[PDB]
Amino acid sequence: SFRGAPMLLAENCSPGPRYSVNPKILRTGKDLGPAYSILGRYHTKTTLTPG
Amino acid sequence: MRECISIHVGQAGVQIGNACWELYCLEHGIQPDGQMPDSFNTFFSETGAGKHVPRAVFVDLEPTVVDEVRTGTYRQLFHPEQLITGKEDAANNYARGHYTIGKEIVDLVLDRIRKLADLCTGLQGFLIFHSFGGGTGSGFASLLMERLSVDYGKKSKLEFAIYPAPQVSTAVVEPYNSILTTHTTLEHSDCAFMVDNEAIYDICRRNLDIERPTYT
Ligand SMILES: Nc1nc2c(ncn2[C@@H]2O[C@H](COP(=O)(O)OP(=O)(O)OP(=O)(O)O)[C@@H](O)[C@H]2O)c(=O)[nH]1
Ligand SMILES: [Mg+2]
Repeated sequence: SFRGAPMLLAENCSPGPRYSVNPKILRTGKDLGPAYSILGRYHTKTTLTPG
Repeated sequence: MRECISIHVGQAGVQIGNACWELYCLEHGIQPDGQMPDSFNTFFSETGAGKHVPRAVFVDLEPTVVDEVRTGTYRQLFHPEQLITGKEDAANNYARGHYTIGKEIVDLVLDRIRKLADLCTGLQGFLIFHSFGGGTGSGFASLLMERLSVDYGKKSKLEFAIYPAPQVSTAVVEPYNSILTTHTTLEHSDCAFMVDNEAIYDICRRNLDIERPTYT
C-alpha cells in the first residue's frame, strides 16, 4: 500500500525573543552611576566691633 | 528530554540550592572546575571543550549571600550570568522588588530564562524553592509566578517551599508577607510541598545524633 507518515515539528517552551532588556542590572544588580548636583557659595553676615 | 531547570529565590533559596547542587555534583562525578575527572544532559549543558554548565536559576536581592558563591569553592563551575541578585534587599517588603526595582530586574531574570531554555527540547518541569517568610523569595518569587503562568503556558511548576512554623519564628512578619504569596501560589502553582525548621530539628535530635547544627 502507500507508506509512511512524514511527520515534523518540535516542542519549544519560552516566549521566543519577545522580552526587552535595558535595565542596566549588571548580573548582581544595578551597580553604579553617581549624580553630582551643582552647589552654591557659603557666606555670612557682618558685625560692628567699633568703627 | 529529561531536563529540569531549577529556580531558587531568597537567601534561603540560594543557600539551600548550593548544598543541593553540591549533592548533584557528587551524585554523578563532575569536579568543581566543571570537567570530567544520560545523567549529564538534564542539568549540565555539555560544551565543545568538555565543560558542564548548571542550568539553574539563582535569584536574590541581597548580594552578600550570592557574592560568596562567585568567590567560593565552586566559582569555577557556575555560569556568572545566572547568579542574579539585586542592589537593594527587599527586607521583609513585598513591593520594592516587585514594583520599583524588581520590576526592572524581572526583565533580566526572564531574559536569562529565555536564553537558558532555548537550547532545550524536553523542558519537563520547573523547580522553585521560595521563601514564604522572607522579602526576596516572597515578592520576587510571586512576580516570577505571575509572569511564568502566562508566558510559558501550562508548564508544570513545583514548590519545595519553606514555611515559618508558629513555634519557631525568625522574623515577626511571617503572617505579613507569606499570606499574599499564599494567595499568589494558590492559583499559580501545581504542586507545593511545605518544609519547616522544627520537624528537621527533632529528627536531628533523636533520629540523627548531631547537636548544634547550622542551616548548612
Ligand atoms: N527551612 C529553611 N528555612 C530557612 C533556611 N534559611 C533561612 N530560612 C528561613 O528564611 C528566613 C530568613 O529570610 P530570607 O528567606 O533569607 O529572606 P531574604 O532572602 O534574605 O530576603 P529579605 O527578607 O528581603 O531579607 C528565616 O525566617 C528562616 O526561617 C534554611 O536553610 N532552611
Ligand atoms: Mg534576600
